[PDB]
Amino acid sequence: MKDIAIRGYCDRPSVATGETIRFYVSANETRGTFDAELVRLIHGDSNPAGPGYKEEAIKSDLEGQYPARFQRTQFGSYVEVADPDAGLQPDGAFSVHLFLWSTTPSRGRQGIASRWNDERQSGWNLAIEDGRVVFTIGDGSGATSSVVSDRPLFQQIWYSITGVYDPEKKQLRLYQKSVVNRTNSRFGLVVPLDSDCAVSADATVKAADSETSLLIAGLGEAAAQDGRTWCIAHYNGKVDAPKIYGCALGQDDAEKLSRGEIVRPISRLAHWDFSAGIGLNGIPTDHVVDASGYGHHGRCMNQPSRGSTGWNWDGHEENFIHCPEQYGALWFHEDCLDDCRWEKDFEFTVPEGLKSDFYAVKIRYEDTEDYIPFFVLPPRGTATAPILVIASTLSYLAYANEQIMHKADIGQAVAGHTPVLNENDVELHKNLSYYGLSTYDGHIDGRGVQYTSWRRPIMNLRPKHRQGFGSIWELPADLHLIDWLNHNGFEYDVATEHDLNDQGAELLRRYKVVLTGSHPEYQTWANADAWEDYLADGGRGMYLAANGMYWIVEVHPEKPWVMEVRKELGVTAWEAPPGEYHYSTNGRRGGRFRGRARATQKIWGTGMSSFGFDHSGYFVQMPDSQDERVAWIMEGIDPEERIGDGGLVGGGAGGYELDRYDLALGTPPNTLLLASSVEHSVVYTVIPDDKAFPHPGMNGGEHPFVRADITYFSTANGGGMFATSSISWLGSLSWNDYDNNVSKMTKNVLNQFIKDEPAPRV
Amino acid sequence: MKDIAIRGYCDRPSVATGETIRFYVSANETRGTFDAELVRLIHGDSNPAGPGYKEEAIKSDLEGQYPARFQRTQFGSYVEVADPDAGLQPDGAFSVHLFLWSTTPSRGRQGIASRWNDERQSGWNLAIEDGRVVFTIGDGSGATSSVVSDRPLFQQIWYSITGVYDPEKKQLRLYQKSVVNRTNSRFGLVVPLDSDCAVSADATVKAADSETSLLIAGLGEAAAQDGRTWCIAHYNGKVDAPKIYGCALGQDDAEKLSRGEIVRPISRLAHWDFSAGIGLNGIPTDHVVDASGYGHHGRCMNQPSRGSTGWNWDGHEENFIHCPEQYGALWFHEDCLDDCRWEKDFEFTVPEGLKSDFYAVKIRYEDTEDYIPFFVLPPRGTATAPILVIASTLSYLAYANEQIMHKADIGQAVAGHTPVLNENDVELHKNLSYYGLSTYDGHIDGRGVQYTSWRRPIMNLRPKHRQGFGSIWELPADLHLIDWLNHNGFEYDVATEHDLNDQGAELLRRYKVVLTGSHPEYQTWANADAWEDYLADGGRGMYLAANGMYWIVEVHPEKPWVMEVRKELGVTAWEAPPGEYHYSTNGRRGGRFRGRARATQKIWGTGMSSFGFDHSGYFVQMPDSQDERVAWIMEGIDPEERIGDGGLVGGGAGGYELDRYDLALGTPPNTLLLASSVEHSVVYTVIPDDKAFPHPGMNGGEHPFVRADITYFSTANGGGMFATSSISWLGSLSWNDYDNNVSKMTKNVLNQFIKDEPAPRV
Amino acid sequence: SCVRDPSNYRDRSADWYAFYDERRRKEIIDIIDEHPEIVEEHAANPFGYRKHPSPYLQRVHNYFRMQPTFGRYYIYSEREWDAYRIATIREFGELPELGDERFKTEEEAMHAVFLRRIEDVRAEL
Amino acid sequence: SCVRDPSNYRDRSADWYAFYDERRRKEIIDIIDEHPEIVEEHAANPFGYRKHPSPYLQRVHNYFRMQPTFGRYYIYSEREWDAYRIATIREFGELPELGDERFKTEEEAMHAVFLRRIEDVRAEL
Ligand SMILES: [Fe+3]
Ligand SMILES: [Fe+3]
Repeated sequence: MKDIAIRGYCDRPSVATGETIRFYVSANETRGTFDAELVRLIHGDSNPAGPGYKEEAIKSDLEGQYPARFQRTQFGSYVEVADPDAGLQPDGAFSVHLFLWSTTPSRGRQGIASRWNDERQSGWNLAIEDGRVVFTIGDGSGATSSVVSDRPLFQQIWYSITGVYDPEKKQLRLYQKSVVNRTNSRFGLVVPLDSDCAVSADATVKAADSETSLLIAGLGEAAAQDGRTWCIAHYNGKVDAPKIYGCALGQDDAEKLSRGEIVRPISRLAHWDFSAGIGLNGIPTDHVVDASGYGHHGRCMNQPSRGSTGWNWDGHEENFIHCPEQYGALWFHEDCLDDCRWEKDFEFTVPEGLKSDFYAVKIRYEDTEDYIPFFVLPPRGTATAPILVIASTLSYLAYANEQIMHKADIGQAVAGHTPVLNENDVELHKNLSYYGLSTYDGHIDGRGVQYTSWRRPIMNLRPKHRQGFGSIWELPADLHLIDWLNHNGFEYDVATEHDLNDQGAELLRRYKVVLTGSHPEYQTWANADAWEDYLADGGRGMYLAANGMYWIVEVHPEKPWVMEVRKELGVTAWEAPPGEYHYSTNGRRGGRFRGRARATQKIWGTGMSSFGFDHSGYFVQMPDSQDERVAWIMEGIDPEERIGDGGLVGGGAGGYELDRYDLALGTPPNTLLLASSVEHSVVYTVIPDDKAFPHPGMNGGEHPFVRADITYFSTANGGGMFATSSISWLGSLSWNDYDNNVSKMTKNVLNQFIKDEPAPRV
Repeated sequence: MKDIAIRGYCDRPSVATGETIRFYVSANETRGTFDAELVRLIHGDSNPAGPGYKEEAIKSDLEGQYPARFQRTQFGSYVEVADPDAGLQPDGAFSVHLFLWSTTPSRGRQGIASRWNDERQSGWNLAIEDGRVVFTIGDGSGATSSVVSDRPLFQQIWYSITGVYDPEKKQLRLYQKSVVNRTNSRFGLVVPLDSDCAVSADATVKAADSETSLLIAGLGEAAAQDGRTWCIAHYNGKVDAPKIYGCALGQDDAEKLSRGEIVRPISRLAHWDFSAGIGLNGIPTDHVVDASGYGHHGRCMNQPSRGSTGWNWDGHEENFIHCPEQYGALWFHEDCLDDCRWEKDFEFTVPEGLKSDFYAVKIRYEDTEDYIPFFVLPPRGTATAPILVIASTLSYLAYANEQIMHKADIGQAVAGHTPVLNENDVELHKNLSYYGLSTYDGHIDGRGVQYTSWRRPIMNLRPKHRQGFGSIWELPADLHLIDWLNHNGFEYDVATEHDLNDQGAELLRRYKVVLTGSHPEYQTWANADAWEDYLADGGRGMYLAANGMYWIVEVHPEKPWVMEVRKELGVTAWEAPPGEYHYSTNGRRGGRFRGRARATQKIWGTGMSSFGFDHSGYFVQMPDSQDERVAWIMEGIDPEERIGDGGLVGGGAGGYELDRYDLALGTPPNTLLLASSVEHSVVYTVIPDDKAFPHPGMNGGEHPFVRADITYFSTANGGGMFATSSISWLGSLSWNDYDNNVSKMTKNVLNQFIKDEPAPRV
Repeated sequence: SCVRDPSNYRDRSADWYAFYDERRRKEIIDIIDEHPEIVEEHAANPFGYRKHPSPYLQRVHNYFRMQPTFGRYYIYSEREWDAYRIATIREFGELPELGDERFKTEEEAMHAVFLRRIEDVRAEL
Repeated sequence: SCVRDPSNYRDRSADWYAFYDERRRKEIIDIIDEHPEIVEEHAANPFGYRKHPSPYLQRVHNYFRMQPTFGRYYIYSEREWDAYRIATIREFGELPELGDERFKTEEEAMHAVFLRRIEDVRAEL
């Protein structure tokens, strides 16, 4: 009922002194102006039990009035080949062949391969229309000639399709042939499949130059303007080895083509090997090679899934870098989005005296306001404070525009209560094509989202946002710490996980202590290495979260604003295709950190144990808390006092997600266990892994894994590591007007780490 | 209470007419005679609610009396290198270097590498003694000289060890250096480790020829008469690149060896590359190459874990066939066993008129009896009946000598009741080293047992055996079908899953119908292909079980009696090592059939859904029941009746494990769903896979996945596939003296499948 | 050979789900009827904060909380901390259906959704 | 630098598990006392066959059935279908410790384990 009327995004998450960040805005319609302003974020939790929302206006060269315009967003993934000279519209006979794997065969008109202008009905398209493969040509007069398949496509079955325009016979032809093997299709060789056919129809028009780009997985909407061809009628599923011949092919050739032969190669006008480019570093590029040698190279748009099982995949090798010949398929989705591709409305260059911190561009337009958050770093190669706070921007991308409560059947089961959503969750659902999906949702065709991009308006990034799990979630939740820091006078710097992945341990080493966000769930291998190296040589860390360093993640080297992640298991009932676990951006296996022998315990001291969101618990102290060696941590904290009863996140300092101490998974031997959390309902759940096999009673209050452990361990050169192991830890800082055990405990550690003296040994 | 006094095994599961099978027997004391006779197995379940135990005596050449001797069994895995010429016992200086990874550093004395005679105390050994690495040499007088490590071994940390004998200095020297990286050891680079040392002690004795074999992961027991060097003092953990030098190494040489350098290569007397032999089909061999060029090749004994993470494994590649130089480790376990290596007591050449069927050698000796089951085939290349029953021998091996209720804490929780064990279980726990472990038990190490041998006494193979899940399991439970077939007078051959694997679909094609056992959980890839090709071309199947074709399995090409299986997840809390998922016997990925796009639904119609063993349920008919296309399946059954309310396995025809219909996983489209099961308690569990993410209420009676689906689909050329989707289906055949729905349905189908007319289409 | 048109074949598991859900809806209405105290238990503390839900209340939660999202209820924050309403998920691209009444707290709206999911099932019987 | 001898470093998750088992044992005994009807419910049908355990009885089972194997009980078939005894698991290579009384059926033996397990937790308090 309330209407979000404007939204924006920036081109990059972090900017240091001297660098430039660009801002993009789109109003519901083009009229009036909006106001822009720079504000420093401080606290986003309007919960009345806490300190309420806080920000500060900063004078900036960017504030002012700007024309408000609507910016069209290109949605869905596809491949685009430039063809100004109309080379791919041969004046004579021609044929099109490809391999097909349709996931939404009945979801209305979908373009498989086209060089087609839909406004003039000109060119040629291969499309699914009414659940059938149709080959169509047009002359720009509005009349068309079509040949329609005899057998409707079966979902997720591999087909070889051949479309032929034969002007000699004034005839169109279509050759559909099913090429299912033991392992490439939904079902196997048992079922007696009659889905082959050869059909002909009369050709009553010439094919005309459509003046558009050639497309895979879509149709050109209208005559290209300024070079942009808009893609409509998005196809869902895979395409493999699409090629165009400069002659009409016959039954014989379509036969050979369906078995993998490259018939009449000299006559190929263009041939796209989607696997060309696969190396031991994967295929970290959008480039699409024209294997025919003709230079008609394409380009992936909106990150279709690369490194995907092809028509010939037989299952002997599951890593695409070791068998590219069987991974020549691209997986297209109508809801992919790697870049809104808007025109920038203004830009900003960080001036000298601007403190490193959390920032946003505040936008006012009519009776709506939007926040475009970004981050400011210190001048390159320097630090401006002793504390460094890592903004969990890899995790922000993972949950970017999450819509779990709208798409996941068990969404509320996991939450432990009917979720409380807001205006932002209604906007995502009305206009998905403006915002895109997260890695926790599924594509429309029931497959996990494995790419997520910063160059889009990310609504759950706004500080005043509240998330369905019970309160706030990621960036807003991290503002709990940013408020506690600023309230207690701590001078700190800020860097994103993207920056950690860029600079490595050299960044961390400029600080006495590095603080984690509330939920650093997603990390790059380089981030792991940087933390390990920093801590091993005198660094000091504070892991104020849980479920941190759980998923291995990669930053697209060609598109630093895209992140890739492939997961075995998700809340939404999306499939994890069998041979597609390895990342296209580095070729590595990825997945759970524990699975690559880098469990979180190995670096921060504790690792993922369970999750649950009906409410949070408190910490009861353990024997190690009265050890004289840690008396500095337990300052004004009586040994009988509960730690963290009460808070803005579920009402307790230990909940939402809980990490635990485990020697077998890498906890350093010299780790002390100061306290563990209690009061977890059966809503708290354990993820089945090699340590705990599923059985009745694998839930809170019934299994000893379901707790959070407060740990500390020392390292060489006066280093040390402190973990609270609860997402909701930072939610309890402000409790009782900052007079609580969770504040005293965190302060105790922080004051010790910023001291010019070694973290206490052991 | 009472004492199992004798046990035996045979060399192979099945023999055809004219072939020989050998039998091996071991009594508690070498004294007296035992008796043996041949029996046809019919019914094993003694359940008084059922038809009781039944066997038939068969006149045979093998029946008679035999000397009862005790055969000592060589337990534990290791590497043996024959050295009859004392080449690996130098009379001058020498040095030994290796990388180790100890998983039981405090578990007594363990030989890491030795050419040692423990009886005379002669030779040299590198061993863990009292939690420290120790280098020792003896002359045979009983006196020895030892250098002992200053730093006790940390569990699961990689170390470089260099033992030196420097006679020119009358000195023993030991160099220990830890070589942990981000990914190869229990914990990582953060812990400030200090487990490095270089110690020396005085050498008062010379090293003498031990007249034994050189060993890795053990010590020679005594003078190797007969050429057999008995191995004792077993090592648990990994060894990588052991080598012997013919001179006295120094500090810098140990330093270089720890970084992987092959110092002073020509001085090498022997150097074992455990990775040599790894190809694209794995390393399917016990052979160990001598990389020094000196001919000292080794032999793996009792199947240690090959294809295992090495000292230099950094995690960039997880498939050993693609990075041999980082998989140069062997993982040894004190409780390995691939062959009892007993002396045969008697054999048996299958005579002409002997029917194909379930057989066993009945052994009487004092107050005890033992059965040695095996299977008789029809003459090679022929069939002697229209029905073929596939004995689940691959699954019998997976559960071979299971001790779940003795090792798995959650064992009873999964069972849904306190387990009821017997003398055969008490015997496994008391004399473990005669029997070995199953793939469901963990090694003492805490790693899953990934190899299981048929050449051992498999106690849970005996027909009178009852299993801790509540009734009976695998082979005895399969006799439920044998009895029903005999009671109704059906004529049938038998074959093992080993035979299917060897003969392919050519075997199935000799039969109108092929029947499954009660639980064909484990299958080779070739077996799946055989079924798929058989059903695609008129074969007719009966999947009278659940959880079939769940785990991909392989048969060791050198040791057809050994089976390899690597599971991501098991009952006992054994860690699945990070980079060791690929099978050593074929290099393929293996694991879950579903994960290789070959889920049970693609072949037999239904697939793993849930498990639970407190009791069984019954089937209620579904709308497809009253369909006329399957009137023949339902002929004698009333549309209102329950199906299978009552039985010997949990009291119901649908229980223990349940498979379900699922199009997304490969169920053929023309499948009909005849009935589903009900009355499953919270004990029934769901394995979280990509379609069932864990949440509260993922158990029986609260989630719609917990049911078994009775399905049927026709195939080309008169074929067809019937599935009941419940492990306890066969346990309900004899209920109420064979007068019940479970019998009627199975008979209706079978009668229809063995007719000389196509199975009804759909 | 024999399998030709994909529209001639339906996901036949819907036959089972329709029967499970029917049998399972009756199981829930009967639990409510024989343990009417759980409605009070929920209204007093819908989060279970420091007083975990009873086994029978949890059994009810386990059915409602796992239903398909289409047609499902969530709570919509009209003005946070002052006005909440009951939203019904509709197809992608559509706005939710909003119940008429406004509730002053999250807890109050949670119990309203609980009470309505119960009335909804009584209607289908 | 500091981490030198592996015996100086115990597994400190044992401190948590000790505290957990204590709180969890009290929870069970107070469940048995607050709902004494469940002891009879188990005696009548330990398998739960056709009468699934009540939610409170299952919570007791969930604790007992997941306990460490060493020192745990199983049911030894001395004479199958005629005499069963309560076996206590000891180290590998050892006979189980055997109870004195013999039971005629597994159902009776299973409830005997149930009662003895309750008696054992009472004694540890
Ligand atoms: Fe997450
Ligand atoms: Fe199994």
